[PDB]
Amino acid sequence: GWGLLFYPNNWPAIAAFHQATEQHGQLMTLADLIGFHFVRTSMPEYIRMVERGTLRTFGKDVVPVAAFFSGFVSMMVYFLWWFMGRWYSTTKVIDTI
Amino acid sequence: HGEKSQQAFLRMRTLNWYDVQWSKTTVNVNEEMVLSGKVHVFSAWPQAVANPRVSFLNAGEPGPVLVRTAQFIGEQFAPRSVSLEIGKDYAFSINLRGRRAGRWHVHAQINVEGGGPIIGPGQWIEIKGDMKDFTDPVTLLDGSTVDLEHYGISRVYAWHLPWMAVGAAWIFFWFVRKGIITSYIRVAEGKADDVIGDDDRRIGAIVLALTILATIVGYAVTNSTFPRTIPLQAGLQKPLTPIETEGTVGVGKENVTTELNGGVYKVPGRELTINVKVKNNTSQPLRLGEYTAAGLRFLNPDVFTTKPDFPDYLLADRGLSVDATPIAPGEAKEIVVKIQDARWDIERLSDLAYDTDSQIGGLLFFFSPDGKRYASEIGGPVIPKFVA
Amino acid sequence: HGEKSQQAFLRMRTLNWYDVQWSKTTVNVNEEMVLSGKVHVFSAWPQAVANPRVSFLNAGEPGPVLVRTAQFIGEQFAPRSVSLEIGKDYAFSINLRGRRAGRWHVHAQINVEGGGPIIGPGQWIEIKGDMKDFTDPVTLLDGSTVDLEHYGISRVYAWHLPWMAVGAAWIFFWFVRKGIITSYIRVAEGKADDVIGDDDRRIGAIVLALTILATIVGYAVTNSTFPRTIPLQAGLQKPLTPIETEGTVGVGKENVTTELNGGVYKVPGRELTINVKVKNNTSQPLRLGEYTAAGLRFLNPDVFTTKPDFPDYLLADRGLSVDATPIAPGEAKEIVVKIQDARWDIERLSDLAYDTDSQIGGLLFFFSPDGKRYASEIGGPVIPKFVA
Amino acid sequence: HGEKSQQAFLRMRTLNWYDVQWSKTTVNVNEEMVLSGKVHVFSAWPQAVANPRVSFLNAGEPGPVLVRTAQFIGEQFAPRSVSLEIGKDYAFSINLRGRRAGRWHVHAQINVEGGGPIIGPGQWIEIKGDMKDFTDPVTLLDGSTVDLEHYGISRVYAWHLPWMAVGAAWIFFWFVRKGIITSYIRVAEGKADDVIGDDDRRIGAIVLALTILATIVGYAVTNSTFPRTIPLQAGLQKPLTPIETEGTVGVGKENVTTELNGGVYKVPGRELTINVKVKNNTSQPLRLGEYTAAGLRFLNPDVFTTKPDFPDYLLADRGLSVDATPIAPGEAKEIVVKIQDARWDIERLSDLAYDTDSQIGGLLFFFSPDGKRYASEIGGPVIPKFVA
Ligand SMILES: CCCCCC(=O)OC[C@H](COP(=O)(O)OCC[N+](C)(C)C)OC(=O)CCCCC
Ligand SMILES: CCCCCC(=O)OC[C@H](COP(=O)(O)OCC[N+](C)(C)C)OC(=O)CCCCC
Ligand SMILES: CCCCCCCCCC
Ligand SMILES: CCCCCCCCCC
Ligand SMILES: [Cu+2]
Ligand SMILES: [Cu+2]
Ligand SMILES: [Cu+2]
Repeated sequence: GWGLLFYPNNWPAIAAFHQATEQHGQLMTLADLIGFHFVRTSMPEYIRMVERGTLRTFGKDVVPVAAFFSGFVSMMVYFLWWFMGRWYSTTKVIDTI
Repeated sequence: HGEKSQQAFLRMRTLNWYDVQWSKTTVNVNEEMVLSGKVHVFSAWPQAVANPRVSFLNAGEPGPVLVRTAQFIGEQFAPRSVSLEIGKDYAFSINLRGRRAGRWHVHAQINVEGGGPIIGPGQWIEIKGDMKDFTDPVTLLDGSTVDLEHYGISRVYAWHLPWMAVGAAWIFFWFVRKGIITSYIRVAEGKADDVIGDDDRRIGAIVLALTILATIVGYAVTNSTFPRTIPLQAGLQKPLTPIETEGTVGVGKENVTTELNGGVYKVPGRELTINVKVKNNTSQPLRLGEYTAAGLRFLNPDVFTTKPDFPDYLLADRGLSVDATPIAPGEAKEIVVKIQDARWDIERLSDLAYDTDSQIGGLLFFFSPDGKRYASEIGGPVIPKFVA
Repeated sequence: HGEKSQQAFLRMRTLNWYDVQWSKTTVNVNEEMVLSGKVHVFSAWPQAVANPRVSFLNAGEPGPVLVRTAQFIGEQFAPRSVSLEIGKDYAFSINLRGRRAGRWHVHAQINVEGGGPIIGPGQWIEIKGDMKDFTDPVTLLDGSTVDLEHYGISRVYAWHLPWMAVGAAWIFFWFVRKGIITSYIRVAEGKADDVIGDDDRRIGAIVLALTILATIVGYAVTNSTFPRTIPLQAGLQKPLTPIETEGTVGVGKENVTTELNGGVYKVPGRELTINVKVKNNTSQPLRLGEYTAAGLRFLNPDVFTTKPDFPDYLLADRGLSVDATPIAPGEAKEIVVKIQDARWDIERLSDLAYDTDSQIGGLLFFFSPDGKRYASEIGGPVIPKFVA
Repeated sequence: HGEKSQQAFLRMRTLNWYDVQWSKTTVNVNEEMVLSGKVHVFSAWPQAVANPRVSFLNAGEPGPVLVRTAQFIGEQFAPRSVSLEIGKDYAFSINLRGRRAGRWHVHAQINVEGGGPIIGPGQWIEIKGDMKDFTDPVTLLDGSTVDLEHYGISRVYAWHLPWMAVGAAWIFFWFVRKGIITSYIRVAEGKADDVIGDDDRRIGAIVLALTILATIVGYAVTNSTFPRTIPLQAGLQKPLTPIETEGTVGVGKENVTTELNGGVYKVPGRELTINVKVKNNTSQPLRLGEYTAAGLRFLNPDVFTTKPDFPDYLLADRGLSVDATPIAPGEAKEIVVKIQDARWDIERLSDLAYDTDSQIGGLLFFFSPDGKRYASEIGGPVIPKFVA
């Protein structure tokens, strides 16, 4: 649920920026326009590492697929980091360092 | 503004900026200024810098002091990454808009995917007015107009701050109901069951149900508003159309073709005695008038009688030694060019000795008796002259 | 058959299929049918899909219901991967052979190495007969003829099944000689030496010697048979030869050159009002007659008087609005094209709003007063029209 | 010298060496010999070998028996990596200098970044003299001349050996002051404090201060000497200029264009009956006279009346069967070429059956009634003939 609840609980804050706008005969989102307007020096467009399309995505399920994927990869990470937090809670005292 | 620290041979052998102009030097808030120019992609693209096959046009400025309303390169609107072909020339133009009062140094900049930033000429822009008077504004597909300076921030606050408050309230509730030391001692004394046990679990489940309800209600409510949204638009653009006039080295039946046959740069110093084999190839008597290395316009004093309008830190009106002799037409001869100006050392191009490839690059500009200008790409190894 | 789920802009901006034909709709077992056509590689190849530099021609069918006896692309026999150059047109042909009785939807398909499958037009093929009557057959280098449906299976069984039986016998021998519970208890009671100890090791070494002997004997025996074998033949093929007639956009002195200047697609709906700047460039009065997006043949009702022979699910005889006015020759004018058909929504091309790049692509076909056809590649951004 | 073990189809379909010459067969110490030639990059570059976009020209010899003073390829001095474009022809020349007395087999070699070494023709070079008489020498920028055979070695010794001696002295000092067994027992008996404790730490700190002082003094002293140094010069060179005469397959208005239509190589044997479709395209009656596969010059006995001066292990004066009929001009006809020589099997080109791609490659040379030579690239699949 930590993964499946990420997008739904973030949608209220980012939906307003996904409204479509027309810029010089081209479709652009409000978020894309905001990023394009307020110039960042060392942040080109090509590095965005976002969903740029793919030939075996089957439409209308990109977000459900991603949310589930983060859902169970979290279980591995949750397990590892729970035990890492256990280790960081150690009271062991070593004789010499 | 940090182009001085970049390596010299990479600066002069990746992009050759020319015809760079700033529409206005002093601008007001909400007033539009256009930064345009042409860029030549060096034929001998360095191995260190990746191919310009994926690149982005940008305005080099200290933050969003000027809002970019639109930018074009290769006769295309380019809000996303574009492809630059090696050896071609491209025309770019950026429509800026004043946002922050002050004096800012605004550069023309292109970023290569595997190379990094390439900084072109920069000019000081004076901006007058107040920040609070700034409005973009932009229009939506439905026809409504919004102000990107303030739009959407209220909704983001109204969704984020209440949840942070809820989390803080949850933490403080569990901290005051059960103390830290008290609950730790309780757990350590074996009884880690009277520290947390229903009715505590009932409070937890009530909180979870309310949170899920708010998330579902919030998701549904924000779906009634903005019922038609689109995903982020991303991806490399279609191939650009290079410049074809006149030339624009590499285009047209009439063009100068130059080849470097050795050079000498005084280290430390400011001289660059380069031997250039000029084939002129064209029809009108041509005389060398300008050498743009990394944007630095070294203009030949004779041809360039009037000093042009260009940022002083790059405009060097002392690109001396051409031949004082029109070379064209049809004649292939070797001329000696003696680039010498303090800017060559200021912009720190004299640091070519520190680089791992002692090679120069840039554009050579030849002019007719009339105003016709012919561009030629020059580049090759040069030899340092170690002065004591 | 799953091309509907693929993203629209990737489908219409990677490969543009045209002239796709199926030799026979109804075929018998062991009867040959040929699926041929031409494919155009879009000039603005998307960044999402890797370069078609490594690609494979394939027949899209539900399993080997039709056996592929040979396939050609670019005037080359192509059983291995081939290279497709961006912007070129290639002719392909696949020689299929009926194997399984039924009604199958057979597509033309090309797979890109880093992109995946690209599915072309598909046609229903009726296959009559029985599976057991199917024989390929193929001929060896020595001249002998074998039937690939059954060849080699007997040898594989005769080598694999006896070894599985031997392994099962070994397991059961050690399981009955020493029990599981019995040997576990014996080992746990310290005496893990009377559970396994020579003569047990002698039986093990006899088994190993026999196994090695059988492997050596089996290897030598299967070397007497098939004494001359070759390694698997693999590797990218030599570059293909594109189409040169007539055109075949991009070839010949006579060609139409179109450029999109904005478009509107109703979401949800089926319309696509695209403004096309047509330069006609050719010699005979040309009139738009067809628009193949992802194989969907949207034919202009006027020019295409007779509805052609093409899978109904793609053949839309309602590509309306050209101008009802021959544009050629020499004239460059802007025409308004109104693509509208239910197939545009059935094939989920209307789902372009869901994609991360609202851009269309495809081929525009113009026709002379006679039957001469001129192809032009169209593509660019379009703007969705959100309707109730 | 190990080119025999390389795969045949990779050898014959990557680089086609021709016009390879050695200036001198017998050379003295400190005497210069030039190894030059031309290389053709096969159009159908194999997928197994990476692109020749990054490649290095080298002299294949058993160690530095011959010192390379300079090498050129593509009309460029090439001490660093260069780019080879697929389908082009390049001229190379290496200036060698005798260093070690003996008889050495010196090859021409080009290395591809992702492919590895490609070995060209090799010739036996006899070197007379003594090693101790060898001097390069080279000149510095300041004008001083040094001998690279011995320069800098004394300084390297004088800096390295004393530090190794210091380390050995430190180890022996601590080993004799405290024994190994003695200190181990002392540490194990709890008292690991009287084994190391000031004044021991004082000695350690004195050693460290002296070492730091020597490093700083050594660094400063070696900065007074050689006050002007440069970093290592590295990087891919500018694009090369291919050959344009005459042709040089792929260049000029006059050229032969050949296409393989099947071949048969006897395994085991030495024959290669290849069916070649020759279009001659040129103006003078042309007759096939030579086939360079992997450097192996299979010369047609008729045209090549005089056997030339090429390494015997590659020079096969039995490239029989052309047609004994001048084919040019304007006529496109199919000729049968029967390559047969023991060298085809000695050089393990007959091992093409072992390769994963039974495909041949190389260059076909046609000659006029006069000495004019026209080159054509031949390549394609061949079928092995399994004989007893
Ligand atoms: C439900 C799986 C429990 C795995 C932990 C366990 O049984 O102990 C094994 C080992 C040794 O733990 P030990 O010293 O026995 O301490 C017991 C206390 N816990 C259970 C917190 C490790 O614990 C770890 O270091 C974590 C291994 C899994 C993540 C990589
Ligand atoms: C988790 C409970 C609250 C959200 C319930 C809902 O209707 O959202 C599911 C819906 C499922 O996606 P779908 O309707 O297929 O596509 C909508 C895509 N967006 C959100 C970008 C418009 O939206 C999501 O993508 C959120 C992540 C998955 C949570 C189960
Ligand atoms: C369980 C119902 C699935 C609805 C269509 C597919 C959505 C993506 C889920 C992985
Ligand atoms: C960052 C975690 C490293 C391990 C912590 C100490 C482990 C104690 C083992 C008892
Ligand atoms: Cu600056
Ligand atoms: Cu189908
Ligand atoms: Cu050798």
